[PDB]
Amino acid sequence: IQRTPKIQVYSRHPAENGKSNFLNCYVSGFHPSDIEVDLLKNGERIEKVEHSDLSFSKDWSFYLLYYTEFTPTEKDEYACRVNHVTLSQPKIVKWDRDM
Amino acid sequence: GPHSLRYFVTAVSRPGLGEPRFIAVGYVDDTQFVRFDSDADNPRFEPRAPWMEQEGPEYWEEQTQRAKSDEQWFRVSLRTAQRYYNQSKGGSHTFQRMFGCDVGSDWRLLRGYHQFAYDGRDYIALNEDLKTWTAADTAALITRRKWEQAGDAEYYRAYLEGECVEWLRRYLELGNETLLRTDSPKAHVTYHPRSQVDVTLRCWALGFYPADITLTWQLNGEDLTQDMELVETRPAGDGTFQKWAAVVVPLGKEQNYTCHVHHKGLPEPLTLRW
Amino acid sequence: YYSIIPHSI
Repeated sequence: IQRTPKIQVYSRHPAENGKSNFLNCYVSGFHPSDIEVDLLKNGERIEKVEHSDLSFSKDWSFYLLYYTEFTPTEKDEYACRVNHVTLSQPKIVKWDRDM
Repeated sequence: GPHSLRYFVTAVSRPGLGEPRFIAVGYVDDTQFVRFDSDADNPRFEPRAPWMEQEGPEYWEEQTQRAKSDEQWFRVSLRTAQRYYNQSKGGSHTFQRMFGCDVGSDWRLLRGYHQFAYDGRDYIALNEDLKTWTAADTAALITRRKWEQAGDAEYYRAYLEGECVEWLRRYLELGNETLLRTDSPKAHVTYHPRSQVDVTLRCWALGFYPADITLTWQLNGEDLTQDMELVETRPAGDGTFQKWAAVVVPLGKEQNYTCHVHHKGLPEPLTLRW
Repeated sequence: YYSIIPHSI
């Protein structure tokens, strides 16, 4: 009856400082469909975030892509914050330029 | 090459908040091209790929009517399922439908789909023969009998064999520039330090289309996966996909491990090392 | 092309 989301935070293109890009948060494999996803810059909710239309996989579990245009720097820290009925508290996943 | 037209339709009851959520999305292969969203400013069937923007008003009007028809019957179905399972009227429940068609290079039908889920579990599915139904439980057996008696399979089969295939061909012409492409993966292995005895090798595959891909690590010829970490294939956001697979390997013996990449755009698979 | 279901489960 319940499936916990798999969360991945990553850039659209390989990230070069000073160059425009898109920061992505892909949440997948979850059920039910209600879910809270925010992108954060230095812990603060980013306003201009867009998301894909709710769709689902062969096993009926849902997936969504949240994304925002950004220009990365060496010091700025980004993350994705997700909450879902399967999570006791919001899960924050940090953007790691390599993993 | 083979191709698919698929729609993914989700309804969600929200008692005490108002009418159910209803959203439908359509895909050609791994490319989304339309949507209908009940929670939009002006709910209407509408393009989500640039090559759909030239279809005329009659297309969007007729498709909007059809989506609104389903919205009404999904509301009814949610209430009926609540009754079938003797559930509280206070809780939120989900009703999903997937349908569409797979076609081979000859562009005739390989497989038609019409299947449904309640609260994320199989409920009832049209079988490959497009004649009979698989019911997932005894509530769905009731539905199966109703739909058998009504002749629903014949109704759906007519869509799947005709309209579904014929519109899939039109979509593949409208989007000939982007839909018929194959983007081979750009792949590489990245080293990172771990332990003092071990190390992480991550095999990356980037910028590929279609989404289907196989990444495997092997140790001197055989295979590794029971602790190899393998993330789900993810969209880059530009119409391509990304995936990685990582293994923990003790130090000095990195040369011993190879990553192998299989993809439609790769005549022969890739063998990669750090 | 979207196609409708004809009735309820």
